[PDB]
Amino acid sequence: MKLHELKPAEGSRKERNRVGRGVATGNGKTSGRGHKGQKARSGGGVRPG
Amino acid sequence: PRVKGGTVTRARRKKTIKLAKGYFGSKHTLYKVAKQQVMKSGQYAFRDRRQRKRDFRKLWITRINAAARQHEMSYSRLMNGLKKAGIDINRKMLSEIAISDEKAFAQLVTKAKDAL
Amino acid sequence: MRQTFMANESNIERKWYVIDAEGQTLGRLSSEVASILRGKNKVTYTPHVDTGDYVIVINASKIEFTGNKETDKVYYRHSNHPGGIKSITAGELRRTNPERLIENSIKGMLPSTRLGEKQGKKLFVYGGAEHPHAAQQPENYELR
Amino acid sequence: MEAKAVARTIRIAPRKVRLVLDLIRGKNAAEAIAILKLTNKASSPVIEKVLMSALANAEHNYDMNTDELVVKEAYANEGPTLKRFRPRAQGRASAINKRTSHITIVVSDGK
Amino acid sequence: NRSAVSGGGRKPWKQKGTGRARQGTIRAPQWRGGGIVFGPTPRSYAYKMPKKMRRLALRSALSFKAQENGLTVVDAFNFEAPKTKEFKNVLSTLEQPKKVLVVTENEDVNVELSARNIPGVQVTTAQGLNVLDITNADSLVITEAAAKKVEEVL
Amino acid sequence: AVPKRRTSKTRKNKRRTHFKISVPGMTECPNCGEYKLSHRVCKNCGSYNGEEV
Amino acid sequence: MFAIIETGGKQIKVEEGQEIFVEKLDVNEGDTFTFDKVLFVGGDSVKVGAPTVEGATVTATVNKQGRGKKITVFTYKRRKNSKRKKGHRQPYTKLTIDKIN
RNA sequence: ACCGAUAGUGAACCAGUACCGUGAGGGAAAGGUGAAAAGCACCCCGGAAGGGGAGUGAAAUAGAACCUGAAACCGUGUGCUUACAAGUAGUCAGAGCCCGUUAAUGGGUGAUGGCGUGCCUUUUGUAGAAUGAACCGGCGAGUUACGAUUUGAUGCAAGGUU
RNA sequence: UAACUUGGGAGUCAGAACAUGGGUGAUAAGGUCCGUGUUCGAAAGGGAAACAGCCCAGACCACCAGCUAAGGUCCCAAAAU
RNA sequence: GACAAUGGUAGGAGAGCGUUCUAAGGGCGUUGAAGCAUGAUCGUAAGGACAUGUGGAGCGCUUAGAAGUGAGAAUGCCGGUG
Ligand SMILES: [Mg+2]
Ligand SMILES: [Mg+2]
Ligand SMILES: [Mg+2]
Ligand SMILES: [Mg+2]
Ligand SMILES: [Mg+2]
Ligand SMILES: [Mg+2]
Ligand SMILES: [Mg+2]
Ligand SMILES: [Mg+2]
Ligand SMILES: [Mg+2]
Ligand SMILES: [Mg+2]
Ligand SMILES: [Mg+2]
Ligand SMILES: [Mg+2]
Ligand SMILES: [Mg+2]
Ligand SMILES: [Mg+2]
Ligand SMILES: [Mg+2]
Ligand SMILES: [Mg+2]
Ligand SMILES: [Mg+2]
Ligand SMILES: [Mg+2]
Ligand SMILES: [Mg+2]
Ligand SMILES: [Mg+2]
Ligand SMILES: [Mg+2]
Ligand SMILES: [Mg+2]
Ligand SMILES: [Mg+2]
Ligand SMILES: [Mg+2]
Ligand SMILES: [Mg+2]
Ligand SMILES: [Mg+2]
Ligand SMILES: [Mg+2]
Ligand SMILES: [Mg+2]
Ligand SMILES: [Mg+2]
Ligand SMILES: [Mg+2]
Ligand SMILES: [Mg+2]
Ligand SMILES: [Mg+2]
Ligand SMILES: [Mg+2]
Ligand SMILES: [Zn+2]
Repeated sequence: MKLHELKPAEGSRKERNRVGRGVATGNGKTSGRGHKGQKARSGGGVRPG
Repeated sequence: PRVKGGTVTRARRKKTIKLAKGYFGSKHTLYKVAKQQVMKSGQYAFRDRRQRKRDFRKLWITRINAAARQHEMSYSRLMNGLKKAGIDINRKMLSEIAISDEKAFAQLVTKAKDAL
Repeated sequence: MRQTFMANESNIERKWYVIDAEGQTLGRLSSEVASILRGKNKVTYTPHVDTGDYVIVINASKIEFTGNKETDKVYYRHSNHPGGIKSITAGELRRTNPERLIENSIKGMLPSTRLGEKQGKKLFVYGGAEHPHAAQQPENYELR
Repeated sequence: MEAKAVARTIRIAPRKVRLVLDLIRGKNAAEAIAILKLTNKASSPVIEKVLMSALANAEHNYDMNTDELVVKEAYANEGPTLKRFRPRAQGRASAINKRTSHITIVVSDGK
Repeated sequence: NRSAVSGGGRKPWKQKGTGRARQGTIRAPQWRGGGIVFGPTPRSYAYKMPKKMRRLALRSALSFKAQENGLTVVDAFNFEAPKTKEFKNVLSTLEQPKKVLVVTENEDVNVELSARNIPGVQVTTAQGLNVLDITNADSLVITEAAAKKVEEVL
Repeated sequence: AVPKRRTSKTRKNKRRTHFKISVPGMTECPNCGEYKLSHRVCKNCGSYNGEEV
Repeated sequence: MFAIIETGGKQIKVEEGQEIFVEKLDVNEGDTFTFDKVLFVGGDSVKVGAPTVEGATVTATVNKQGRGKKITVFTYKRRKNSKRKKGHRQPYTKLTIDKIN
């Protein structure tokens, strides 16, 4: 293989999902958190258990 | 590495403004209100492509009614007669015939009347 | 393929008609006249242009109502001043201003658009049997 | 043939300057001079000096005949604004725009 | 970040009554000159793979060279003094491409110094062989002793 | 009271339709030929009504 | 003389030498196409199909296989963060009518 | 595989300065002529400012916070249009007039007709007379570290791995 | 033509009207609380003047083609004076 | 070739566009780069070219890598201007 023709193994890599970057993505605005409540808050959510 | 805002923003906004060319005042000038109007324009155009078929069929029908009345026949009875005669010329063609050559339309009217 | 004919001022021909109101029912005469004024009887009818014909209505004073409309059909108007309602019965209006009676009945059957107003301007109503438009050479028109 | 003169950063608001420019736009040079002399506005003398400078370089730089010249163009563009403040009641300050004008006069012989 | 930017301690104006948006520090992220939200922070990007996979990678790069015919075995480099021009001539006589990786059994001072200034020529030892160098090179020029040593190691 | 909506350029310029000044009321001085205000002394020559002022 | 032809789920009134635009036909530019569904023949001699005039044909030459002007189909539903933008160019065939019958 | 003048230090510049506070203390804005200063002799209008020539220069349309020079916003001219009309300002249809392009079943304008109560947020439900935004520009929000788990990938395999 | 099991990721826990079976209220409420269905929510298009929740009907895109639904056919305004 | 599906909020899944930087390869540029402006251009979308003017020295393209990667709203911050 050549440094100008590198190719990872099929299925080894997947682009990470970025939230809060517009409506078309489906994760804009509330960024997958839904609306309001404790679980919608930065640092929100109860202790495990 | 840092990615500064750069040129993409201006390029995108300018595209929207150019699409807003011709609009009144601020609506062809300011990106926010131009964007809003271009959205409304898209929605209106989608709706009106469908409404236009309705509109032109309505026009054709009105003209056919006027021609039939000139031949002492109602639009409704003329369409029933043409159907029973097996003639499939559509409203747009019927209107254009009625406008352009009255004798052809008169022969069609007689075909309808015979069928009835 | 787009092929629908569109009338325009270069190819529109407006004729003049005379219609006799005597012994005719107000609303029925009115609807027909409105059709004529809008040009709905022409095969070149085109919605965005005036393809209609001119109409003279004679003998407006001899128009007739059914039922008790003569005393019970009331025309109301408002002067845009507080308490400024004024009314006139259809019979009284026929006695005192039949031209307005016919005009208003017909114009209520035309659209409230710039074109509608223009088309309604092609109506001429006269209470008697004479009209001043012999120069326009109008033809008698039979209703229905 | 055309001659131009510009007075840049005159400390008069462009709205005000343009009130007077609207009087002389498109007129003959002598009539314009008279209008400017007999018009009682702050910008009239400044505009008059611009017009006379334009006539002067028409004659000197381009050997144009000054008695046949017309004010072909006259306009005021916005110069940079001096930002000032006025103390108002209750410790507040409110802005003051001391606006300036770039005044252009162009005269032409029409040929 | 907002903690790191200088100043910012006080509330810039009272919570209520002034008509302004509420603010807690002039160094908040939406303020010009404010602290940065997240951003780069010093860290390493290095990671490890299993040793068998490292060895497999080295073998795969060498095998790719051998199958592409970019493998040339030389008897030895008999350089007594460094001479870039002699080494350039040696490359030319061997008819090598622009990018050459030269492999010696052990550190060969004079070969390294002679090849050092030639663009596209890299010199390494059998122990120092690595995937980036092998892959970057268009041809490998390896001495016989180096080739045997590499064979032993891998 | 305050403006409920800002004033468009169109509306402002319509309002300014009549905001302007006029050419002064001036005529040529019969003495020196320079323009003067009617019924005023001519400042160029100081003449009025065929006499010096 | 004119004819009513049926093509691309539509009907078109055509005269000889007229240029017409229709739904994409399966033909090459330069070829001759034959419309075999003639509903009506007008002019000097009138023929009324019921529905089609038997044996009547209209021949034409294929001038172009084009794509119509771009339409931007855009829709949205306010307050729902929901919109859709698509492009469209409708294929068409341009022909010139050579002969009726 | 750090920033590149709203970034990077608060501070690229005479900055812990100016400025604010009794004080402890708080705390900015502000970079770019040109290769060379060759930084516009001289003439002209003007008190000056400013300008028009002339000249230097590849360029002054590089002339002093002098590379580039977007938008808001302010002007001048003009092709089409508008003083009987009820307008979320467009859209679909459409004469007339004026043009002539990345040459495409072109471009600008728009008599007149149909349809049509912004956007965001928040709501059972918002044209809403609920919230937010004067406009324009820039800046402005799921990141990284270390653990856990799961999935994909790869090596080796009763072994795998430091 | 689904159904179930195991595992990764969620959101939701303010609901509304209409019809109908009921409690409460006064066989009051666009009231309130349950049962059943539909629609809205998250649904544009046609009708009901306008009118989330009613009636018809579920928009992949284009067409100046045809048949129908509810509802309509004197004129506004398509179709029976 | 056939014929089946393709309204949609919270939300799940997938495929992509564009920005800066890096590596390798291959290219452009004072016979004029980026940027800016204009245009009747191309693609199913994000978006991509071409021409001309301005500008005056840097910048694409391909494959892969990495992120301070995309704004219209926060009575958001700063500047400019209504
Ligand atoms: Mg997801
Ligand atoms: Mg994805
Ligand atoms: Mg969704
Ligand atoms: Mg979620
Ligand atoms: Mg929220
Ligand atoms: Mg909630
Ligand atoms: Mg929740
Ligand atoms: Mg930005
Ligand atoms: Mg339909
Ligand atoms: Mg306020
Ligand atoms: Mg900073
Ligand atoms: Mg950088
Ligand atoms: Mg800059
Ligand atoms: Mg600072
Ligand atoms: Mg600084
Ligand atoms: Mg500059
Ligand atoms: Mg008028
Ligand atoms: Mg939004
Ligand atoms: Mg509420
Ligand atoms: Mg509001
Ligand atoms: Mg609130
Ligand atoms: Mg407000
Ligand atoms: Mg802004
Ligand atoms: Mg209730
Ligand atoms: Mg309740
Ligand atoms: Mg229920
Ligand atoms: Mg809801
Ligand atoms: Mg609905
Ligand atoms: Mg309706
Ligand atoms: Mg569907
Ligand atoms: Mg009708
Ligand atoms: Mg769908
Ligand atoms: Mg960002
Ligand atoms: Zn005098």
